[PDB]
Amino acid sequence: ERPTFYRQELNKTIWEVPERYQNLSPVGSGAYGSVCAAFDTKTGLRVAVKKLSRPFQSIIHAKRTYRELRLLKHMKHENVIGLLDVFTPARSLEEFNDVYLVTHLMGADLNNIVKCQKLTDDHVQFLIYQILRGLKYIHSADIIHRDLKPSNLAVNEDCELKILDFGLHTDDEMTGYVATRWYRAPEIMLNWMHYNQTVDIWSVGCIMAELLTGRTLFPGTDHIDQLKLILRLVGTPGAELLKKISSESARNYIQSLTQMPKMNFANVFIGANPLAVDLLEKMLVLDSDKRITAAQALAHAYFAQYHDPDDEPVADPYDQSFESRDLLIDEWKSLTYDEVISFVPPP
Ligand SMILES: Cc1ccccc1C(=O)c1c[nH]c(C(=O)NCc2ccco2)c1
Repeated sequence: ERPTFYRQELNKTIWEVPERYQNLSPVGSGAYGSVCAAFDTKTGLRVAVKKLSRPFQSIIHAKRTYRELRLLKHMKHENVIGLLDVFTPARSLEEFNDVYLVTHLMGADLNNIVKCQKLTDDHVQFLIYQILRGLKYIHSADIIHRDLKPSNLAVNEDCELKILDFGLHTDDEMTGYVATRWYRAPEIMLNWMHYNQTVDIWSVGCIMAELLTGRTLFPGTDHIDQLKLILRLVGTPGAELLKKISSESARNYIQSLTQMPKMNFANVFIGANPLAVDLLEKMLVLDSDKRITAAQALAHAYFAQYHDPDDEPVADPYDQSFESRDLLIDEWKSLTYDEVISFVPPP
C-alpha cells in the first residue's frame, strides 16, 4: 500500500519521493535522467535514486522508459545492478508522468580504481571474474550490454562489482578521442555485420588489458585511428572473416590496408601472468564467432581461485518481444504503469 511522499527541489526540478528516502544529494545524471544518492531508512542501504527525464515525451522516450524498467526488473544477480524500488507519486494512470528508479549506490566506478591505485594480478582476477559472472548471467537472458566500459562498472569498498547500463550513443558521442568508443568491438564500431553478444567479450578484453597495464588498450583518436590500433595488435582479417563482413563498403575499405600478422601478446603484455595473456588472446579475436564466451571464460585457469560452477547462475527467461512492437505513446505508458504497480521488492 501507498507510502507518504515529500517534496523538495533538487537538480532544478521538484523531486517527490517516499519518506523512507532521506538525505537526497545530487550526484550527476545517469542514463536518461538525474541521479541522487539517498539513505534508504527501510533497508539501511545507501541508494541511487534516478528521476527519469520526460519519460513519455515521444514514442522513442516512452518505449525506452518501458525498456529500462523491464530490464532493471528482470536482473537479479550479485554482479548486476538490480531494481531495489520503483515508484511514482501519481495515484492513477491519468496522473502518471514521472518514474523514479532506486538501486544500490556503490562507492565508485572502475575508472576511479584504474586511476587511483595499483592493481595486483589477484585484483585483476577478482574484478574480471566478477564481470564475466554477471555477463554469463546477462547473456543467458539473451541481453547484450553493447556499452561495457569502466564507467559502467560499479565497485565497492571491497572490490565487489556490479555492471550497469546494459541493453540500452549519438554519432557525435562516438567521435574523436573518447572513452565512449575505446571499448567497442570493431564490428559494431564500423557496422560490419549483424552483431550479437560476443561484442561484450571484446570490451571485457579491453578492460582486462587496461587493469593489467594501467593504459587504455586502444585509445584511438577517431574510428579509423582506433581500427588501425586494433589491427596492428590482432592482425588484419583473413579470407574467412571478410566474407562475414556483409557491408560491402566496409569490406572494401578493410581490404585496402596492408596485411599484418597478429602480434605476440607476451611481448605486448610484458610481465603479465601467462594465464592472463592466454585469456586476452581468447577474448581479443577479430572474428567474433571465435571469441571465448563468458560461460567458457569462467572455467579458464586464470580464475581457478574464484571459479565455482555451482555459484555462477543463469537468468530466468527474458521476453523482449516488445522490442519489435509498434505502439503509441499512451500504450507504452500504460505498459510502464503496470510494471511500476506490480513491482515486488527483493527479499
Ligand atoms: C543504473 C541506474 C539505474 C537506476 C538508478 C540509478 C542508476 C545508476 O546510474 C547507478 C546506480 N548505481 C550506480 C553506482 O553505484 N555507480 C558507481 C558510483 C558511485 C559513485 C561513483 O560511481 C550508478
